[PDB]
Amino acid sequence: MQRINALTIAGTDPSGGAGIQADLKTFSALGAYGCSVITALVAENTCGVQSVYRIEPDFVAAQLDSVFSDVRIDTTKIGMLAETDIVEAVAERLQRHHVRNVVLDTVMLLLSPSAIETLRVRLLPQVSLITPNLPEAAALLDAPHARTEQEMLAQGRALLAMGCEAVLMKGDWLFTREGEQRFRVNTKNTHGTGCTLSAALAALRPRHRSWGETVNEAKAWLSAALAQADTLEVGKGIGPVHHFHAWW
Amino acid sequence: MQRINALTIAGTDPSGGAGIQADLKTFSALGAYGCSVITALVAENTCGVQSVYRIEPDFVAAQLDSVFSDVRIDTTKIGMLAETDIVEAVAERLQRHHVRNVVLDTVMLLLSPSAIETLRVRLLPQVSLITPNLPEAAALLDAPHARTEQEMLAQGRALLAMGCEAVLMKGDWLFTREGEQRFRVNTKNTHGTGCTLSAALAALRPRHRSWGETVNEAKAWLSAALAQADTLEVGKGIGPVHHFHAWW
Repeated sequence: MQRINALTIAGTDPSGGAGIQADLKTFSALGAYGCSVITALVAENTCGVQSVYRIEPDFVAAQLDSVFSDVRIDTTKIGMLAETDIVEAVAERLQRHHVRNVVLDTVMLLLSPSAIETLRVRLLPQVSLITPNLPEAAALLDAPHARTEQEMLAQGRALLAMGCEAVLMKGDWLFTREGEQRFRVNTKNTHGTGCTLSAALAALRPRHRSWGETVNEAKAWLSAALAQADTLEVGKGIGPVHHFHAWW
Repeated sequence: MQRINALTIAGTDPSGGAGIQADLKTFSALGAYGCSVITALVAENTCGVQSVYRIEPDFVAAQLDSVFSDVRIDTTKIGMLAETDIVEAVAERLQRHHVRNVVLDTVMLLLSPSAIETLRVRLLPQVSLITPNLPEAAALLDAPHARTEQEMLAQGRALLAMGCEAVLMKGDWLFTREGEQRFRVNTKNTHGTGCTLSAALAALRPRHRSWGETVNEAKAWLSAALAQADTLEVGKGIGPVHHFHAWW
């Protein structure tokens, strides 16, 4: 297989189940060399977040430069952005280096109205695939939570018009200019699922013909990771999936 | 195989070849769930270091607490410590949680005389295995660079007396209370070799009877990683080894 370098721009999880830790494990497990720009540090746990430590947007930019000025990046996954200046810094470097295959996860359960505003205007026109759930989609569109399937489909299409090449609305429906495509969990250890799925979609995209195929393989792989989550021995709270279920 | 959780306490490398990025990949490639406490951030490259961003020792401690208060750690690798307060914070948590199988790499090419002083007094008595090269060993002992084999053996033994359970002097000689044991590179892409070897020794220790056996398997694995370093496509400078040579 051809060599693919994948980059993750996100926050950290010391317990190793989410954040760039999860992104990097996923890249690794799916045959991609991993790079990582840290946007924020967090003392995180399997029992929750203890505290967040912010990083100067300027150093995030410096990190972005160290990577893009030296390593060819074939796919990129974006997680926690934290604030307006970070969003701007990321969007700016993405544009400058013509970064393709950008998968944007929607970590905003939080971001200021200013940060969100910047995200939709500066970042969205640069993402290949965005992966929000219902609450996040409404927030990105500043619209009411989708009540029915039609409203949900309308939001998916609205996000495309905003610049996204594709949208994966998590209930799952995949949106593309072409049309829509429709897509269980038996474990409580689901910590980092969101980070992992978006990382998987990023790592696998270059190995497929379309988003439909990569979305299909990504979900199959994730289900397998969740199906092995209980065999791990980490934490007293909600454990992480098992990224290396296929290896050990 | 029994589940083993490995922790790395070190700095970062956005280009993914060294730091916790390398430690985490190595843990993953060797069958261990990885955790990571970040001691310092650095805009690093395959062409060198662009800049260093320091983290408050208090947040390093907070990170240590998020991990030790929730995840059972079976092995630990220590890299960049940066300053006195970080060294102290790490030593203190190591002692409090009776952390075993501590592999201490010697990242000091730099540390203030105060930091080094704190390291030998507070940290050394807690490490299972230290892995310095000649220049680093002399610095830790505040002694002249070893001129001959005898002087080198003397330094190894001196470091044991200082509290280290074992010493791996990289020229390689392994030192233990029992005695000594003696242990090529055909690639230019050696970025992160030091981080990788110490991470490998940490991840493999629990799967072996003694340090001699784990040192033997760790080196075999590393040589294989270096022998595949050229098949990767990252950077314009000195590339990293291929941590996943055995998988893809």
